[PDB]
Amino acid sequence: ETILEVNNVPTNATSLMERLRFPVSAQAGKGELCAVFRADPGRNGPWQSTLLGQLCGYYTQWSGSLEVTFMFTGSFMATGKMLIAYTPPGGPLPKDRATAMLGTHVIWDFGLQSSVTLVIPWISNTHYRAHARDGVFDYYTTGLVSIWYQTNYVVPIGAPNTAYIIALAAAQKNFTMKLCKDASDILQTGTIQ
Amino acid sequence: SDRVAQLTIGNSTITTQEAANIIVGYGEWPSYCSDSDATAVDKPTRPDVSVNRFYTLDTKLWEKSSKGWYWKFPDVLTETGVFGQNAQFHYLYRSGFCIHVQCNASKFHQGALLVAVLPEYVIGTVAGGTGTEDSHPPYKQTQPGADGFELQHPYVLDAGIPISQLTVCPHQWINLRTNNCATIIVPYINALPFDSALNHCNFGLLVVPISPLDYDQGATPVIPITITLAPMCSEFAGLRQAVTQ
Amino acid sequence: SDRVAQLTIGNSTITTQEAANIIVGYGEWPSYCSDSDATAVDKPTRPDVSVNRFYTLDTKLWEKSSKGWYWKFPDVLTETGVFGQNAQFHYLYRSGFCIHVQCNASKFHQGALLVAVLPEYVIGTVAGGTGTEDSHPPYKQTQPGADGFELQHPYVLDAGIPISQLTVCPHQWINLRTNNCATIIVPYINALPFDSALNHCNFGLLVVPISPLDYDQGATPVIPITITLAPMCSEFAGLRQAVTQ
Amino acid sequence: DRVADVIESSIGDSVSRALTHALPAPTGQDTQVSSHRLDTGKVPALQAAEIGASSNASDESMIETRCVLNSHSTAETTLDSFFSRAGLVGEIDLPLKGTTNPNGYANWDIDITGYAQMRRKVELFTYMRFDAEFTFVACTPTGEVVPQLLQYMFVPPGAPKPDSRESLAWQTATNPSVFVKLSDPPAQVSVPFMSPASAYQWFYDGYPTFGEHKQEKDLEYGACPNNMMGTFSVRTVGTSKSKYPLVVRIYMRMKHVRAWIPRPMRNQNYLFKANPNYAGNSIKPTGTSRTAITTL
Amino acid sequence: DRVADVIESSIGDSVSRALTHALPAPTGQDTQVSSHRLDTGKVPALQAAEIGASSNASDESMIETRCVLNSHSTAETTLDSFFSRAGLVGEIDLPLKGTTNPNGYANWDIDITGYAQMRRKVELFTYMRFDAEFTFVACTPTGEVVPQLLQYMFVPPGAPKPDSRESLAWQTATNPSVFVKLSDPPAQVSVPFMSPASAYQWFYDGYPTFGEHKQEKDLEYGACPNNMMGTFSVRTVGTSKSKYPLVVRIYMRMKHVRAWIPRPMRNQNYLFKANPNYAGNSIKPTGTSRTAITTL
Amino acid sequence: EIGASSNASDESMIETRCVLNSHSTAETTLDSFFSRAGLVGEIDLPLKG
Ligand SMILES: CCCCCCCCCCCCC/C=C\[C@H](O)[C@H](N)CO
Ligand SMILES: CCCCCCCCCCCCC/C=C\[C@H](O)[C@H](N)CO
Repeated sequence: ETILEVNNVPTNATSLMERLRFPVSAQAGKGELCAVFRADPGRNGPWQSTLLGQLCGYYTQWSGSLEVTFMFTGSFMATGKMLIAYTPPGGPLPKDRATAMLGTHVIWDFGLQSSVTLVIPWISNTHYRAHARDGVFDYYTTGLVSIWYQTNYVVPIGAPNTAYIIALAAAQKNFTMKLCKDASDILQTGTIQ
Repeated sequence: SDRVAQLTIGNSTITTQEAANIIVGYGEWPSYCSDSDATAVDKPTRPDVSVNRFYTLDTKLWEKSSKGWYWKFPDVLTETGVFGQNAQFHYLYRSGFCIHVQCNASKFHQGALLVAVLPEYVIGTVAGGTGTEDSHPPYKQTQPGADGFELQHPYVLDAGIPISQLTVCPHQWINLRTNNCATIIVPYINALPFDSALNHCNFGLLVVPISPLDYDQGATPVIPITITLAPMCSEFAGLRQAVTQ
Repeated sequence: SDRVAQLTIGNSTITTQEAANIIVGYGEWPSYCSDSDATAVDKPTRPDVSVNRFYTLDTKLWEKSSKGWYWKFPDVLTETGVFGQNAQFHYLYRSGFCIHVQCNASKFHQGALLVAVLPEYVIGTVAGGTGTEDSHPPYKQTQPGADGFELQHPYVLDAGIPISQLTVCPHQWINLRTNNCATIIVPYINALPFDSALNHCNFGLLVVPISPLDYDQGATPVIPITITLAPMCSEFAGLRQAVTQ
Repeated sequence: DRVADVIESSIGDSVSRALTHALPAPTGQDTQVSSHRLDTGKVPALQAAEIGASSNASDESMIETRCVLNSHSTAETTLDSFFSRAGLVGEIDLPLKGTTNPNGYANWDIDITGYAQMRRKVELFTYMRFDAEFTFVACTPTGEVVPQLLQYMFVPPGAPKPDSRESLAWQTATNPSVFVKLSDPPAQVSVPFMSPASAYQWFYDGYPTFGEHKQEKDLEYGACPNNMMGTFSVRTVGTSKSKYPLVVRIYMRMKHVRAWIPRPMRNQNYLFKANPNYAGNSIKPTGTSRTAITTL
Repeated sequence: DRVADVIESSIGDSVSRALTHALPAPTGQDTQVSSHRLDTGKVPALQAAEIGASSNASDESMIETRCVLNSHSTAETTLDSFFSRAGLVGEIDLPLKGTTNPNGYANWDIDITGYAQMRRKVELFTYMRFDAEFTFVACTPTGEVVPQLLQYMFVPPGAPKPDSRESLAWQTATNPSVFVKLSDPPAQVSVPFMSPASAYQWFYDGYPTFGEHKQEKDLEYGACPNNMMGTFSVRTVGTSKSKYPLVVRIYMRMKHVRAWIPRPMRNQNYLFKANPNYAGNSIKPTGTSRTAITTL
Repeated sequence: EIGASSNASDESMIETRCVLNSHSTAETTLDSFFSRAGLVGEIDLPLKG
């Protein structure tokens, strides 16, 4: 497992360390949305910060199940529940929680165990997937992952109103790759003297 | 051991770390209809994983002055997904259910809820206030849909029966001091092997705050309540056109 | 014995008294996917009797100057009943088919039809008439729906290939002198174990009058053609929201 | 069946798994000798009512007890011992001059919800299955017995109901009928279980007809056709009008009783038959009241 | 499984029932001795083509024949005997002054549909699975051989394509590459089956992307991503521009060939790659014509 | 917080089917990853320079 940069919004040098976690706080109770990201390890985005993405960058095709783990780093007095849903390919970005509940999902309750795991099972028509990108090659999308509020973020008097979540990603035991190639990015701008 | 639990059915999962065991209603598990009980001749359909999975309906806010709410089954799920499509395409219906109610707070909040299941929960009216007018409740009150309905006279359960005897029905409590969830499993309850899902409601779910919510100013004032349910051992028969009404 | 036949699947039945045997395409029957072939991990759903039954699409009139028609599968059934709902609720699809074409006349009428099944029937354009413009057919021509589409150049099958070699595909004839129906059974044909029912069409059905219709004035001038089909061994997997486009 | 999802499948299991079972219990349970306990880790007194089950603490766990042999019988609390007692379920009046039944015949729809004493007993359960026994007591408004011939006809649903004292339907070629005098002891007969279902139900949460349920069709809510068993008809056998006014009272006693799914007993006053309606303005508590909780 | 609908069910049978089977046949079938026949009820000549099957009449049924032993071999009509012959599939031009590739490098997308002779052969079937063998013949526009160093790089999809003669992508640390002279015999290598599917398909009836399919997205119809195997890149190894113009020709030969589902062969002229488009105004018959049907 | 990876599997979280996996892992070895030639140096020998 390695840290997954779901919150890849900031780009300043001082704010580069803020990409490693995303916040959670008290809401109005409507079942609001927290974050969304794609499930393609080889595509550009959050998965480029993991070791799995870097290693899969050298291979054209892959096959297998993935695993994502979220750890809650709030105070001991905070409670809450969340819904994390995975939408198989072909479905648009869910508009609300009612549509997001129709895919594979898990409900996470904060407590003594601070982490939960979401498994992204292998659902595809072909045995292998090639690397997907905008255009014709979006034939190989894996789907989307969304995080919704289940009930609320409840906290007593005297504890901070905002907490943070760390996401860790890895692969399962059926993961394989083939057809070795070269990495898309070369880290050299001229002559290395 | 009895505090932590996991429920897996279909492609959905629920994890909890504060529980008070699972109630199996009337000491019986859901099952399919036998040949001796069955009456229709056509073979039923059993879509399995596409209909037996957890559904979440809506979120309701708990206030210091709340009365209570109630839902009707299977009226909530007649418009949701493959279960709704199957229910409105066929004539006959049968299934069990699994009900999970969630409500969490802090260690400085207090309160209590009663979650009960009452078969054939018929709703009465106030008869104009004097007992002279023979009125009947509108369709909105009898089958409120997936949004539920709020009780007006929780003491008489809006039907003329005391609430203090509701514990005779399969029930649990949600004490904010002890737990934050309640799980009940209900078999198929009816005097017939099959029935219509658009004309008959098997039972109802009641959530009534017996002990009022309290907290000191400065804590979180929003305490939501969420309902999650999943059909078990669903069967359909009598295929025809699709009717919604 | 070979003239009379009955086809029973699900809750539908077809009876005919003028037939020319049943063609089983490529000498293979529809079946389910094995564990060695399968790639996805989630278990599929098999609704059985609710989706494997006969459907009738529409009626088309045979004139003395007709060219021909074609339909796309399973694009015809993506909006009809439980099969359509399942196909637009899930991501992956697989099934076989059974096709029955009906057309009847009197003993004084004459004509002949060719009914063939062509996998991966890609449609081309006339390239502006001079071969200079690189155009592509609109979505209406590629997937016409359940109403079908009429051929413009039946000699080249609207794709640049001769019609005189279409007999290499599973086919039958409807000779008004001999029979009045044609039955073909098709297994699942693809290079993948599962595929999407909204982006891919497995094959197409062609009905082309090789010998023109004729009759004397005074006889019935309306000679309809009706198409009836039924999925066989249907499987779905990858449950999500319902998408129509 | 080849794929290893169908072989391992649990679909089609029609047997009911029961967590509990019934045991013989003709008398109350005994009490055994217990002594003092001073230990850590065993707490019979501390319970958790949030589970939804009743307390399992006993006499021996909490106090020191003696050996008592209990021979008290539990045979008076069975369903047949509770329900096999006749009670008034209907009443028919046949006056000389009046507006209700002045022509010498009457029709009564079979129902139990007309009187509160038996209605409250029967509405403790949701489903009930039993045989019946109807007894008809006939007399004048003052109680005097007079010489007169009466006829009772049982009309199953769908049969043509009589419309006069001289109707052609009184030939009773198929429907059972009874001819009895007012000087005879009251007539009584036996009735089977006739419901198309497997049990009568006193509460039906739904509508009997398909289509839109509007506000002018609201009198159909809660009506179960499986409980409508027919009509009871009565007339004075003759062509001219009778000489005396008459009153008929019906009593019914259950036997061979089964019941399911208990529910809370009624709390408020009854207003209408086959209707859980109650008076909104005057809601009264279940019991009495006192001035203070710290006193008696 | 208890109900007797699940026990008797045929759901889950994954075995394919085959009506036919393959038999050894190294040579053509023999012909046996036949004599005259005069009988009623046996009509080998009369057939019924409406069934959809071919005629089953033989030589012996129709005429009187002699015994002939046939030893002609059928080994030249197999798929490996039909397809294992190299043919031109691509051509790359590297001129000194021009507009196409004046900078000394070129990129070629791997495809077979560029030339008609091999395209018509491969498009007889729908699915095909094979290994490959590519041979590169290099020379000048006039055919003269000159001393020069060339580099060929195979770029799998997703890898960064070179953009100049001195690009950093020419370090070929991962992608396979070949360095060859123009004085050497032509270079040739072996290629495996790389499709994510189980077979290449030349016809794909559908769209590769989800969503609405409008008229400005019509160039995506029929495009199968499983056939896009990458890019072939070529350059002259140096820093300054070369002294001679060059032309490169690619020939590919299949081996270990399998095929499925035959279809009618192409009839009209080809217009575009990966497009069944044809000229609408000039549709020509399959063959020649004559003046009258009653003459030759 | 222990420092180990998650041990949850496919079968624990969702209902699955029996799948026989025959995909090979022979292309991710070290010899399969490193035995490919690449440019490591360059030497220039000019006439005037
Ligand atoms: C001379 C014979 C007269 C017969 C008198 C009437 C007998 C018919 C009795 C039918 C069965 C009685 C029980 C009826 C059903 C339910 O109890 C009620 N519908 C409840 O409202
Ligand atoms: C120095 C090595 C140069 C390698 C030259 C190219 C090799 C790559 C060949 C890929 C496989 C060839 C077959 C390609 C797929 C289909 O044939 C075509 N897409 C059909 O359009």
